[PDB]
Amino acid sequence: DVVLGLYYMTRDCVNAKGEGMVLTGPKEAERLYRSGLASLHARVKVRITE
Amino acid sequence: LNTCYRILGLKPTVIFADQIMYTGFAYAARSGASVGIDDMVIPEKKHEIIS
Amino acid sequence: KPLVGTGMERAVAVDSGVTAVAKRGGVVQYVDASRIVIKVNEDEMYPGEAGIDIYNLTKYTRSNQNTCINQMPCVSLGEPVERGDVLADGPSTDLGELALGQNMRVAFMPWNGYNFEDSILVSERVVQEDRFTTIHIQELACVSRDTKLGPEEITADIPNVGEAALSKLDESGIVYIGAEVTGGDILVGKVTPKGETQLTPEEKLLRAIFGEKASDVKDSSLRVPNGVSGTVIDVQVFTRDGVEKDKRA
Amino acid sequence: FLKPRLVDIEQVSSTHAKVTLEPLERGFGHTLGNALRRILLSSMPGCAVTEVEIDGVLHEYSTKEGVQEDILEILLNLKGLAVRVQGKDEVILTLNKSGIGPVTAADITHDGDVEIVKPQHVICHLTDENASISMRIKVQRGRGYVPASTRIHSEEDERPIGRLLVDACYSPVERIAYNVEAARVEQRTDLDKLVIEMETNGTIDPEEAIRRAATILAEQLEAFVDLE
Amino acid sequence: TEFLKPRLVDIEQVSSTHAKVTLEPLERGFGHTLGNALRRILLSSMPGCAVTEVEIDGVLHEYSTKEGVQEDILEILLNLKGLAVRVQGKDEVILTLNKSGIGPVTAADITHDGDVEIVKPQHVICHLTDENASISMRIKVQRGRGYVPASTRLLVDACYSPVERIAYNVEAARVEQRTDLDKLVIEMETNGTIDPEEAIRRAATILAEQLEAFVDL
Amino acid sequence: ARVTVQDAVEKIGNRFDLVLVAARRARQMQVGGKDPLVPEENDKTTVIALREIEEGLINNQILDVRERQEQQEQEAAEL
Amino acid sequence: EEAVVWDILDEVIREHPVLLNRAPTLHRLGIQAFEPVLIEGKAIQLHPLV
Amino acid sequence: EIKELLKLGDLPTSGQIRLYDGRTGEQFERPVTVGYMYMLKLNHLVDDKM
Repeated sequence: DVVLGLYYMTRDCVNAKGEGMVLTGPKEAERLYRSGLASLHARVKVRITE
Repeated sequence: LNTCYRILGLKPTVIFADQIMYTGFAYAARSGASVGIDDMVIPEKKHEIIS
Repeated sequence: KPLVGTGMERAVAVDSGVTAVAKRGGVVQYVDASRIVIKVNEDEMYPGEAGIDIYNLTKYTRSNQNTCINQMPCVSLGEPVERGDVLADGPSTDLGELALGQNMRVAFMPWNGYNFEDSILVSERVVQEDRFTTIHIQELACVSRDTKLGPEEITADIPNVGEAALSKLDESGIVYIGAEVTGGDILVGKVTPKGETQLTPEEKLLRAIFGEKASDVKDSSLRVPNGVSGTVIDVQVFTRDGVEKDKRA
Repeated sequence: FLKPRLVDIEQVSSTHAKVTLEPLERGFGHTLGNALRRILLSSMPGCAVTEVEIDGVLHEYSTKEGVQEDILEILLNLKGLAVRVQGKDEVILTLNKSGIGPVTAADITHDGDVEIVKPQHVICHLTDENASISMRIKVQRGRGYVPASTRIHSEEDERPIGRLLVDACYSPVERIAYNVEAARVEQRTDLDKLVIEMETNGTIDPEEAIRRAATILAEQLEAFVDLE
Repeated sequence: TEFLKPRLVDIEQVSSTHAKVTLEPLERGFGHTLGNALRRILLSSMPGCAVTEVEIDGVLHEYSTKEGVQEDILEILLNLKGLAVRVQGKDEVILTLNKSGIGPVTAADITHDGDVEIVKPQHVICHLTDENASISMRIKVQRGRGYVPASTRLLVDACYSPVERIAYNVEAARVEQRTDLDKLVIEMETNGTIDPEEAIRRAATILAEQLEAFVDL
Repeated sequence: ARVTVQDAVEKIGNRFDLVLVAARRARQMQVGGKDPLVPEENDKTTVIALREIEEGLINNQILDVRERQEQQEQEAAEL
Repeated sequence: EEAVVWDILDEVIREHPVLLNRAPTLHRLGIQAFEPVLIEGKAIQLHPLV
Repeated sequence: EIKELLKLGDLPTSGQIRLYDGRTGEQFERPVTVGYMYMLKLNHLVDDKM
């Protein structure tokens, strides 16, 4: 179930809600999904600090 | 996991795996990820190939 | 009954002696949780004798695997019944159909890893409704036999016990019928004669101080197995020949 | 932040009912109803049977001459007996009935403070002419599901063996579902109205239910509240 | 019927912009009750100030170019979203950036309007190259309760949510003899407009005022 | 709840010797031997010994030093 | 089964590893030590990753 | 025939409906198969094993 959930997360589909938009950080990605605005498979590009 | 262990070490990798499990379980739960009788799609060509 | 069966349930619940099938057709004369009296038809009865067909149902008898086998009538008063119709369902039988389990509303989806490998996530309602509850019956016997120190006794008088324990025994020392007990409780009080007791002088000091004298008998008792808590439904007493019958016997 | 109020209250069946709160902000239907149902499905006063003593019987696993219903099935029929009490908490009923015919739940002699929401229920069927049954039902108030096994720890010295404990299930509500759709306020573009359809047992009225749900919900915030 | 009333057990804070809260003992499911309620409120509806829409004087396009900037328009648009503004009793305001110097453009290089405040004075809004590269954009901020995306309203995404992230977990609560009780743990980050404590209590107050048409003594 | 002994193993060569030294220190603490060199924090004797190993204020050499000195601590009680 | 003993149990189990063993022992990983977490019921809870 | 019997019962043809989590209330994406199965309780009770 772990790998299944992770594979569902990392999956991407074209035209997902909010695809192509930009986010300040991962926190905003979480806030966008859990709010029903953005999906989890959108091809969005965001800023991350590695 | 292997790269995390052989880069950061044991202590980070333990909690890393714990978090992987904690997140994967909940996400697979809220994803639904069911199986129906329609999910198995037979090829329409199969009839002709078999014949 | 199984929601989705194969039709063979009738061919099993009937051919197995767990059920009760009518010998001769007729009309139910008397319905009871214990017995069933069927008024046979005029054309299916013998010429010389009665009359009716009487069936004595089995009620709460211990099985081989310590489970419970019981027969429940599935027909009410004054009802027509041909031959081959089930009069009473036995264990795991519904109106003559074999029913080995329960109908459950299942949904295929992971849930916080609570069904990770093959684990099963069950709702609290299922355990509420007692539809998966199982009634088991255990047989445990206390055996009083002759020893070197003398024949054992079933007397309720036991050393090293409190009054709260012996409260549940009769004058002869046998658990009262119907009284529910749990592990550790004494069902049949028995005392095996033991002798030549020797005491560390530290214990003889106690014997002298508090005047609590030692006993010349050990303790073997039919106590409820640890972990299980049931209710006494039957008590049997086998007395040898020549041994005087006690009150409970 | 317009404060919500209940509007539509129509109880169709003796058990089924519906309630509604229109004045919600955007996306408050879920927030409010998913918590109201969690409050209802767990915390309601209710009333249920705890102790039962049938006069001829000693334990649940047995039969009685004349009655085609096993004592076990009798007790299980007693667990589904709906009742409502107001004055007291401990109340003992008296059930004495003889003669052939199914013994309905209306054969219980009424007590100063008791009511039955469905007398058409059935305790057991009697197939004998002279068979008579005398049983004293002990009913009381509580909250949630309390099985009998857990109950024997305080133990109150129950003396006579003929007292049979039954699993207590205090649960006035049986089911809840909630929907939300925009019913326009006088001056608002889109506001979500919440409709909670429900299935009760007939004991607790659908209004006190939601009011006590609000009670038990707001009480949890007492860590940070004085009065509003 | 009485109930089990919880008291605050402990409070922990990693920093000023992050905090954790614990509440026990609770009742079965009550953990999730309050967790889901407060999480919904904080994620989807909250009274706070943000920046809505911003145009530029150089070029009017979200994907166009710029003379003398080592970044691209979309990046500055994003950076505007990050600015944390704590506005006083004024309804709204629209300011402009005046900076032609050489170096990074901080959040302190703005027009200081009457009643506006910034918690991140060193917030970088752009990177400016050498000699001049004149640039003076026009930023417009507004009020609101929640998160309003840009494509649903240049176009910028206005996040009035004072919180950046919220989470809740339920685990076993050790009590006197109670077998299974819930223990609620809330974790939240804010963007600087307000610390998590008062925001948590503000959410609780929103819920309670919603319920104030109700129960009893 | 010392989940991993990594840092404790870093101070002593063998993963085995760690057990011996920690067991000697835990003998000292559990039995009436001594008092801990770190705040107890309610952790058991074993974990306190492991934490002392982590701090670097306890190992085989130090325990031997203290025991050898206490050898002479009892040779002065004879006047 | 006095209440006072339960706390005592919590005191004695704290930081006391227990060895868990699967019936068939093919290799040394067939036995591993865990930190006990007191639970009700008669079923033993096992970690999925193991 | 199963599809027909589902049609008569005012139930979906695919045999899949939507489910809402009781803790959150938000539906699960990707419809979940539900129905009725016959479950058997085996004699391998834990009361006789622990």
